Amino acid sequence: ELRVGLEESELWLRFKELTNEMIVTKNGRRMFPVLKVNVSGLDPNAMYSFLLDFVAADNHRWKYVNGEWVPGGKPEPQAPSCVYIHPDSPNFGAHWMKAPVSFSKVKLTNKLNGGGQIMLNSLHKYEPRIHIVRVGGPQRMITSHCFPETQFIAVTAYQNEEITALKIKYN
Ligand SMILES: CC(C)N1CCN(C(=O)c2cccs2)CC1
Repeated sequence: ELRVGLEESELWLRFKELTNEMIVTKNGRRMFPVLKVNVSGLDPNAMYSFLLDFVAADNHRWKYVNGEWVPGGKPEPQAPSCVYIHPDSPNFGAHWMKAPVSFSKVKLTNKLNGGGQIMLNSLHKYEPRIHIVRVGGPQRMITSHCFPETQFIAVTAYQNEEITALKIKYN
């Protein structure tokens, strides 16, 4: 059985219990913490690409009001985010299972941009998601996994100083 697990969930849960925020810039900002995934149960000899996208967790705009995050009243449909290909893709099952798959080079932006960067809506809440795509073989297959622990609101600057402090303490 293909098992997908979150590396350093202890640290993510510190961020989650304060409401995590991720900076987005015109040029794109790398994530901290970085999404690292533990993968077992692949065919060491089969070929796979690892894909990362961000699901809008709800249809609302959020705002930091009197030291607390609160959803707007006026939901709108949120089109799904573009997908980021892990730069080691495509690769053998063995490659992916020998160490945590680290999405350290993904950059989050608020502007439609050349390429690489993933555009998110500022003040929307996001749930990171990966797709493991078996490629090259005859039988294409996809396995998807969500990481609730890694939820965040996309912000152009930190609102909760407790988050600012955690980001620095653990970088
Ligand atoms: C030209 C460049 C953008 N390539 C597109 C395909 N790609 C993959 O690893 C994928 C395979 C199956 C689904 S995605 C990365 C390399």
